[PDB]
Amino acid sequence: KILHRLLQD
Amino acid sequence: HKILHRLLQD
Amino acid sequence: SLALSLTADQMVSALLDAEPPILYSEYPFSEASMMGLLTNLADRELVHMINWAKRVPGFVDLTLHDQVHLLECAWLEILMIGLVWRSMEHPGKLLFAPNLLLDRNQGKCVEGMVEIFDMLLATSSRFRMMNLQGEEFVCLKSIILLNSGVYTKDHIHRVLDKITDTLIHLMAKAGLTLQQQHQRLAQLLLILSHIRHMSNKGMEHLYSMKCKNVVPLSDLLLEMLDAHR
Amino acid sequence: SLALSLTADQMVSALLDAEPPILYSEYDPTRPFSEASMMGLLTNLADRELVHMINWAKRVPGFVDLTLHDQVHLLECAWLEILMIGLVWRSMEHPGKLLFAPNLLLDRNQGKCVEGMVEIFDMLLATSSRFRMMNLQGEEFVCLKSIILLNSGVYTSLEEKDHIHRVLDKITDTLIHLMAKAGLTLQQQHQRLAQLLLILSHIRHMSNKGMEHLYSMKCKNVVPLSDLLLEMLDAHRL
Repeated sequence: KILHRLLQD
Repeated sequence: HKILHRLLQD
Repeated sequence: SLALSLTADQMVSALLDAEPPILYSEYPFSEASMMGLLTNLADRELVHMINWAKRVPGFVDLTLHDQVHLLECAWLEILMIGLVWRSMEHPGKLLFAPNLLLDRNQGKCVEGMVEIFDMLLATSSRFRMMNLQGEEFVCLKSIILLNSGVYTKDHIHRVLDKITDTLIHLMAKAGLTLQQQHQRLAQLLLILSHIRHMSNKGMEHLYSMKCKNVVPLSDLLLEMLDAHR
Repeated sequence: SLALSLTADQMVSALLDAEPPILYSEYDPTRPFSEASMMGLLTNLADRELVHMINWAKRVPGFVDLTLHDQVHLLECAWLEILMIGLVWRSMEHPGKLLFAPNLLLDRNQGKCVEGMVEIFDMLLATSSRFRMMNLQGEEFVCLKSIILLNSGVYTSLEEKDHIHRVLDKITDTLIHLMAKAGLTLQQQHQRLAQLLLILSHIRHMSNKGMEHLYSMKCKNVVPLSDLLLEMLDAHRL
């Protein structure tokens, strides 16, 4: 999940 | 042709 | 235009008096029979909605073609906000007609209807926790009629400002503080964004039921649906 | 929670400070246009804007207080709305044209190069003209954009929707504070506030239509859409 990854940064 | 036309004039 | 010279109380009375009646459905459920009951109900409600629209102050002042456009863009929104209003005192259920009250399990009888069902239930629960008054509801329903099709106009915007005045006039009448008035005004109008979203999802669903040729759609209901394609 | 303790001016200051940059497209005015290439330019731009929008969302007051799955959901539901209100905002001083990028200014005849676009194009132009007639302010714009992020997915054990509604109320207080600061009477404030939030209903409508158009372009498999754009698009098909 790309959005989850970028949000998690 | 539009039934909605008729109901708005009745 | 006669609508702009109305007072706030005259505006409330005019909208309350124009409220269409609550209709009944035909006296377990498949997907084709449940869809038929709802499209039959929606077809008969549209006849009363058009006569309700004529009695919304300022709507007669528009040309015939502008009236057609405003109703074509907003008819499903108006049906939906009517459904969530009369479903308020039935938490977790949708009161389509007094003899047609459905829960989430009934939504799964037809595909692609689970999501729209839960959205309608959520909007109804939101109205319930906000203690939406009937005077506020009739203002919101008129706003949908005049706003949803306004871009797609100066007189309409003056009437829209008039209804905003009426909404504020109702809240200050109920004792709400100045800050509570504009906060409640914002909350109510933000619901209209989601009613728009539900209507667009519902319009795609009706189109697939037309294409699946599963249930008989009336010519009027088909022309309203056709106006969105 | 620091978001519920911010004054109106502090709310405006944080939102203005969090604004994302205006990006450029890869448009070459000597390369001839193909409907697939114009789509590629616009979807490339939207993909690069999405990275900035994610980090702009982190800087919206109250957004961090939500769970990671709630943040994912709100952005999935609202990303095209936020792109659209940003488009019509920077297009305000360009009547009859849409400023997708400072080097990509399209008018009506170039939207019909791609099918089904004309209606979305016209609604974007009408929203921009409406903002221009209202003399929408940047402080009002940043308030409206934050409302879309918090409100567009607040419906679709954990009563954290309650906290979102508290932040939304604070932004409504901020909008009213601005309008009073601009000399508007009390009646003018409620009216302008209503006028602004009614626009959001049409931005939702435009996003719903724009999502259907984007999905059709994916199925026609003619324009390269980034993996992030697929997952954001996949979040509305599901």
